Amino acid sequence: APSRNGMVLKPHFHKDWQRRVATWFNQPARKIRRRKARQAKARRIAPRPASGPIRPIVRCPTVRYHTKVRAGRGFSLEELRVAGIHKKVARTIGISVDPRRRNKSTESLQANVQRLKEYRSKLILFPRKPSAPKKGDSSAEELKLATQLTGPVMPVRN
Amino acid sequence: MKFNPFVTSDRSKNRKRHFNAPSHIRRKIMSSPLSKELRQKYNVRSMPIRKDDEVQVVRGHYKGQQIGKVVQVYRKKYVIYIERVQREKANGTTVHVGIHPSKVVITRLKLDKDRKKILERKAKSRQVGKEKGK
Amino acid sequence: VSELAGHQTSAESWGTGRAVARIPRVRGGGTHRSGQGAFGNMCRGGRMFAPTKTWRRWHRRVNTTQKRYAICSALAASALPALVMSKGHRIEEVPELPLVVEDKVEGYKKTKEAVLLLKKLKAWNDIKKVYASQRMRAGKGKMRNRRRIQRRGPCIIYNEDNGIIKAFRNIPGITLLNVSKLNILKLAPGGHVGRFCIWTESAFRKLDELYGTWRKAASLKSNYNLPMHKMINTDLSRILKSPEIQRALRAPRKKIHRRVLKK
RNA sequence: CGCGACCUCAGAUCAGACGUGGCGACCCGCUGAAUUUAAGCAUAUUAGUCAGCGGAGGAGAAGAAACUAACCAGGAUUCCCUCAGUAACGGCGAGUGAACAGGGAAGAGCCCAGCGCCGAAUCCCCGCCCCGCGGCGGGGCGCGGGACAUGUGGCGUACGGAAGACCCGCUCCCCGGCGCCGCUCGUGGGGGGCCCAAGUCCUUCUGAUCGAGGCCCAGCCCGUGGACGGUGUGAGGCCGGUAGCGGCCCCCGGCGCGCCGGGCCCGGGUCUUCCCGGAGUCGGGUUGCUUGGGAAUGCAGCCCAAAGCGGGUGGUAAACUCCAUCUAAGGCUAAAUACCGGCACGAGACCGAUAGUCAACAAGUACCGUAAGGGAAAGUUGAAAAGAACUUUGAAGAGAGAGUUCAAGAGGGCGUGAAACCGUUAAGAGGUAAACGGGUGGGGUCCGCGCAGUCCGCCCGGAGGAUUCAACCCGGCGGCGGG
RNA sequence: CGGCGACGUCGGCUACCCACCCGACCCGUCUUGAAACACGGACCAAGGAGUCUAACACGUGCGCGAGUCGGGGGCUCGCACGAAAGCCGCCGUGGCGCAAUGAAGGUGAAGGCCGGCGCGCUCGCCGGCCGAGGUGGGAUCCCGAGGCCUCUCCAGUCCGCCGAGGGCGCACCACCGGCCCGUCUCGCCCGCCGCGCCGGGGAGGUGGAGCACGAGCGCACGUGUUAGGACCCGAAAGAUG
RNA sequence: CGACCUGGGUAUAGGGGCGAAAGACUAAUCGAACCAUCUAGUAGCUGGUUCCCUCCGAAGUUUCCCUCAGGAUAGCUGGC
RNA sequence: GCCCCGCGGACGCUACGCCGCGACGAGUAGGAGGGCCGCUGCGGUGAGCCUUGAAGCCUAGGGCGCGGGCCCGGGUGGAGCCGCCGCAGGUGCAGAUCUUGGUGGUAGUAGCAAAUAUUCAAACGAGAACUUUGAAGGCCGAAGUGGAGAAGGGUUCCAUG
RNA sequence: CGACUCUUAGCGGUGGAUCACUCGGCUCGUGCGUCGAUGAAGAACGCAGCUAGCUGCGAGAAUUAAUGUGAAUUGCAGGACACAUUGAUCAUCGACACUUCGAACGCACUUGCGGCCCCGGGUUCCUCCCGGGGCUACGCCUGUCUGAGCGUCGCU
Ligand SMILES: [Mg+2]
Ligand SMILES: [Mg+2]
Ligand SMILES: [Mg+2]
Ligand SMILES: [Mg+2]
Ligand SMILES: [Mg+2]
Ligand SMILES: [Mg+2]
Ligand SMILES: [Mg+2]
Ligand SMILES: [Mg+2]
Ligand SMILES: [Mg+2]
Ligand SMILES: [Mg+2]
Ligand SMILES: [Mg+2]
Ligand SMILES: [Mg+2]
Ligand SMILES: [Mg+2]
Ligand SMILES: [Mg+2]
Ligand SMILES: [Mg+2]
Ligand SMILES: [Mg+2]
Ligand SMILES: [Mg+2]
Ligand SMILES: [Mg+2]
Ligand SMILES: [Mg+2]
Ligand SMILES: [Mg+2]
Ligand SMILES: [Mg+2]
Ligand SMILES: [Mg+2]
Ligand SMILES: [Mg+2]
Ligand SMILES: [Mg+2]
Ligand SMILES: [Mg+2]
Ligand SMILES: [Mg+2]
Ligand SMILES: [Mg+2]
Ligand SMILES: [Mg+2]
Ligand SMILES: [Mg+2]
Ligand SMILES: [Mg+2]
Ligand SMILES: [Mg+2]
Ligand SMILES: [Mg+2]
Ligand SMILES: [Mg+2]
Ligand SMILES: [Mg+2]
Ligand SMILES: [Mg+2]
Ligand SMILES: [Mg+2]
Ligand SMILES: [Mg+2]
Ligand SMILES: [Mg+2]
Ligand SMILES: [Mg+2]
Ligand SMILES: [Mg+2]
Ligand SMILES: [Mg+2]
Ligand SMILES: [Mg+2]
Ligand SMILES: [Mg+2]
Ligand SMILES: [Mg+2]
Ligand SMILES: [Mg+2]
Ligand SMILES: [Mg+2]
Ligand SMILES: [Mg+2]
Ligand SMILES: [Mg+2]
Ligand SMILES: [Mg+2]
Ligand SMILES: [Mg+2]
Ligand SMILES: [Mg+2]
Ligand SMILES: [Mg+2]
Ligand SMILES: [Mg+2]
Ligand SMILES: [Mg+2]
Ligand SMILES: [Mg+2]
Ligand SMILES: [Mg+2]
Ligand SMILES: [Mg+2]
Ligand SMILES: [Mg+2]
Ligand SMILES: [Mg+2]
Ligand SMILES: [Mg+2]
Ligand SMILES: [Mg+2]
Ligand SMILES: [Mg+2]
Ligand SMILES: [Mg+2]
Ligand SMILES: [Mg+2]
Repeated sequence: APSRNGMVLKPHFHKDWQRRVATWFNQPARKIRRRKARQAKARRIAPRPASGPIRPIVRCPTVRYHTKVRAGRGFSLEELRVAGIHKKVARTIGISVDPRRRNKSTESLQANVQRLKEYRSKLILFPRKPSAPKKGDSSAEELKLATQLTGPVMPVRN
Repeated sequence: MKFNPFVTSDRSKNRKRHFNAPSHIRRKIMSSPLSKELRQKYNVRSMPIRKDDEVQVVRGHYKGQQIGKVVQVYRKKYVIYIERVQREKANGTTVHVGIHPSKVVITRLKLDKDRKKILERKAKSRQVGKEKGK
Repeated sequence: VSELAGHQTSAESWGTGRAVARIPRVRGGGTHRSGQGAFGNMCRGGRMFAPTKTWRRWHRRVNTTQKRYAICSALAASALPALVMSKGHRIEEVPELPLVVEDKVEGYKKTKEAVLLLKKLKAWNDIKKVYASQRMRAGKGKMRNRRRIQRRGPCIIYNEDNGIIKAFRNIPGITLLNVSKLNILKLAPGGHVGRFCIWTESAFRKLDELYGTWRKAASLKSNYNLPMHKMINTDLSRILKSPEIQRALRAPRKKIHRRVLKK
């Protein structure tokens, strides 16, 4: 019964909730587990950049968020074409193609091609046979600059 | 302080393992300290007890210097019987009083190939530990 | 408790024509349990009243500003000498109670030289008080793995660990702290402020960048500055015997006027 | 009126394999209530839940848009925060109730059919020997059998693809062991075994000590070890352990190059010429269930039943016309996520034998019931059995001595040993049942080591002693003050 | 001021027993009314009943404050404690607050004074300043005529106390104006890339959980409601196998 | 000597059986068996609801309700 | 004339404390405050207590407190326990035809009454109304209190002790 | 004075509270995440010098081998056990073994009744009996063999 004055409340507790009560006592344990999984993954791909491929710049798709920009799923085939690389060697290098994204604006197209060309200039490529450098790089950069990048490959800012 | 996460410090777990430990682990439990001259001739601080080794008692009612020979290791009851560590029950007969191997001290080893080998292993391990902590 | 405790029975409530209480009784007929009362908080073998659940809200979140507030308060109280003494820390031959040392002690490696440092620094009476304080607990904690209890000793608050934890860590009562990550549960052990602390020079210099002065903010907390005082001079005796207050007062009434007897 | 070939079937203790059943905490597919709430009750709610049935795996399901959206657009699935108790559903009552965007965890993409080209290029089985065995393949040989043109393989799948020229780049893959690496990262990669500091020092307490004092030089000794357990009590140093990129010995693994062994052989841009898709399915009507989905969210039955610049979607039914977005009716897929079963561990502001599991113990046992099923009670001698020899009474149980023990005022259901109830002793009392509240009195048990009764500040007198009192001088230290 | 004090006595109201006088029916419960011929209670031990979660509401305490809050995630030697703690800031996404109103398209909270001029028309043109209006109460504070003195007088030097009156008026209350949104009634102007079935404005009433120099957010505790077994025990029933 | 009595074997199972019909019988249970689960089902009704002092201290009336053994509301109370 | 022959002059004020004055004091349901009332565990603190005796229990012993309760003495016992500041509850019993366990009065009471019946002697034996043997008197009376089986029981069968 | 009854105290019973203990639970967390026709889960019946339960095991039956370990097990007995011409016990477990039911598999659930092929005995090839061994369930897949059809055809 309502006492004097208050909200009309509707608690959704009519449905045998305390079998499907879910607790979070394993939250520190799963944080430790994810942390050591990230560490294991990084030292497995030890020279590769520790977080995944480079992601593109992506405009958020609503009049609430279409002033901001964020990392997207992947680069598209048109801007891969203008960058001048093949859509399979791109994923072997670390570029994260996404084929189903379109480009309806040359400004976003040119921004992502410039970003792609910048990454390609920034990339150090190891040779296949280390005694026989076919077309990869010179041993100077291969020795001094073989360091793992932590965090996202070049991040997306507003 | 213990830090190894796989070894427990639970009192009930430690008591349970101590009480139903198997026989070779019970032997390792029922190890006993050596005398100082024995330690000096060897380099070993303690030793698992044996059937036919002389020993003397340092605690309790039968404390003394009488070097009695061990006659029984009752690992079931975690006790040992020595030659003259006895009491006379009502019948006039005598029974061995059992005491603890952590409350005796070994004065002469029943020596054979395996005991020379394990004394060598213990002394060698203490020597490698000393040269490491040089 | 277990969610099935007291409820794996199948007891029925036996009607009301029989001259027994209407509690649910164990159904059967061949054992002691047969016809005994079940399910109730008052029955032997039933379930407790309101069985405790795991989703009991064990944890409590505190505002970061208040946790930092509590840290700053405990640090100031550690600086004050009467408050450390009042925790009972045996500081009488210590010189300069905010006690700061070199970094060779951060480079220490052995318990012998750590104990020697504490003897030379005159904290060994606090350590001996801890040793004398070691005794058994009273109650069920002994069965529940807390046999032995003892006092708290000083904290060592370092900046780098080059063996200092291992050089310590065996002397009883000694808590190592690492100034960058500071814990109120170890700076105010019972909820009481005033624990004895020994600092290194690197940690003692890092403090002023960890929490900032008032003229500048902290450089390692980003948005944090020290809380302000509500009373800048906490000296009531000085303020009340100051001549301005004394000039503004009136004269005291020190004559007690007890009840007259009505003749 | 025979002999073949195929098709469609049958038989076999034919040669070789595979399925069944269990468990079910989590997962998937169905089926699916009523108690309850609505202060009645029927729709609603409970609830797509319990019960029921089937099928799995270490996860499963899902999953690379016939998507969201309407923006300057995003971009598989799963999970968390938020959206949000909101849009919406609802005797619009009670109640119910998502999604997108955004921030994160994780992050991975692919393969057929069809359309076409290549002398079926393809696959299975059986013998020969060679190179191997240790989850059994490599290639060669067979004028050896079968599958298969009623379509196997290679290219190739919506992000387009194929074939000719023209130009450019000569660019380098996979699988098996040998050998030793890297000595194989949280430092060993994993499993197993065996070890590794320092008091039983001196004196005392005790039944026993792990108790209590002490141990020159800052000092018993070690400490990267002062967790814990045992041991006649409370033990860093008695013992096992504990700490340590501490040691030693076996077995297994992922691993880099010098081989050998086998295969495996051309990629990209320009133009030209071609080729392009899943049907009793979509969709429509109707019915039933379902959903927040409301003039149909999904699913299913029945009927009707497509198209190819088509089809689907664009949260109000319909027509016309623009635009946006995807490409259904085929298939695979790790991670992040779940886990009251199991194997093995660790911990706890939890319970402490009427509690905590039903179960600390010969517990799902004894016992009950025809059966489905129901289901207890029950821990503690002592440090050590040293568990009471022997004498004596009794037929014995049971006693009396004696003996062990620190203790039997611990004697095999034996720690402590309450209350109810009872026996005996002592004291008191007693015809309005006892008991009770106030107020006295009498008796008794114990207590006041009750029983000559204070203490102590000043000065007076006596009789003793002894440094030395004041005052100076020297040294030290504090407090206060100093333009 | 008196008496008496060790193998006999002094004190001990509290404690055990007994005696007498007065008073006194057995508790719990429901009930207008219980000693009741109302029910439960032979006795004793032990167990035995408002709890926890979620959501609100108000009160209180603490921190920050027009903001507040990391709760999810991530970064930190090798994880005794530590499953803790610390940190992030281009991790503040987001929540709640900072703006309301309307069913919705939508719209969306500052006035006065001084000057000139139309027609200073109940009112535009520009310019100048000031900055949430006014009235009545209003804790506190400010000025304050005049007073109160000193061995004593003459001319002022310093501060002290009382003080009639006056002044600015906090919070808050009452009222009166104003402003925003919805909706009526009346009426005339203005704007343009689209001269429109366009857009904007005024006056006067009314509906609003509004504004009118912010008060919130987070945490903690209490109390009260609620949904959950829901203070504990209790049906006759219903359903599935 | 009969629509007779009786053993064993078989068959019918819970809104079902079986009944020369009494709602009889269906394992001491029958106007719907037993067993487990849903389930600690719901109860405006009965009973109970555990330490001490201090301070304040009621109502049985108003209106509405498928309401009359109940609630909401206003009064009466307490606390800040 | 800055005191002095002197060098001196009680207690107090845990300010959440102490002191003064005046008025007042019923209480169910209920509300609120205080609790140096009580229970169990946690963080601190008591250089706390304890085998020269902890907890628990008993007490014609001594006391305190309005009370909740608490302290001390004596006995018993034989290993742990408490005080203060905070923290947290499965935290206080006379009731519930409460639950489990135990024990009373009743009460040495009701009862040991269906089917006709026993008696004498001996033996064994510590011990004989009841065992065994002998003698007598009786009963079942062949639709049996007799001799065998089926279901069911599961060793009850038989010797010895 | 008895007795009887009531109260209090001491002692002694009855009874098993209290306290202290804890090889047990409960709760949370972690890593693994594995059953079966090559016979599982479960059941039955056996097995020890003295052994009923519990536990372990399977006619090799409170266990064999092997490997680590290194002198016991223990309530009593027994005889082993040079510890190098080789080792008690315990642990590990990779070799071997593993009765009868049970998805349970020749049929059937009675320890009932078979069938086929080998081996040995009685035979003194000839099979009659006895013992032993190997097969003998259902569904399904690929291949093989044997077939059926007035199903569709070819050569007469
Ligand atoms: Mg229980
Ligand atoms: Mg206790
Ligand atoms: Mg076959
Ligand atoms: Mg209802
Ligand atoms: Mg109702
Ligand atoms: Mg009804
Ligand atoms: Mg189910
Ligand atoms: Mg299956
Ligand atoms: Mg899958
Ligand atoms: Mg799939
Ligand atoms: Mg909200
Ligand atoms: Mg629903
Ligand atoms: Mg990531
Ligand atoms: Mg093909
Ligand atoms: Mg596709
Ligand atoms: Mg040692
Ligand atoms: Mg010990
Ligand atoms: Mg120890
Ligand atoms: Mg180690
Ligand atoms: Mg529409
Ligand atoms: Mg007990
Ligand atoms: Mg129990
Ligand atoms: Mg039980
Ligand atoms: Mg059980
Ligand atoms: Mg005793
Ligand atoms: Mg005793
Ligand atoms: Mg006893
Ligand atoms: Mg008595
Ligand atoms: Mg009543
Ligand atoms: Mg009533
Ligand atoms: Mg009445
Ligand atoms: Mg009454
Ligand atoms: Mg009457
Ligand atoms: Mg009644
Ligand atoms: Mg009664
Ligand atoms: Mg009762
Ligand atoms: Mg109780
Ligand atoms: Mg944290
Ligand atoms: Mg914000
Ligand atoms: Mg924002
Ligand atoms: Mg005003
Ligand atoms: Mg107004
Ligand atoms: Mg309220
Ligand atoms: Mg209830
Ligand atoms: Mg409730
Ligand atoms: Mg019930
Ligand atoms: Mg019904
Ligand atoms: Mg029925
Ligand atoms: Mg009738
Ligand atoms: Mg019947
Ligand atoms: Mg009947
Ligand atoms: Mg009163
Ligand atoms: Mg005592
Ligand atoms: Mg309780
Ligand atoms: Mg009671
Ligand atoms: Mg009561
Ligand atoms: Mg009689
Ligand atoms: Mg009679
Ligand atoms: Mg006759
Ligand atoms: Mg007969
Ligand atoms: Mg007694
Ligand atoms: Mg063997
Ligand atoms: Mg048969
Ligand atoms: Mg034919």
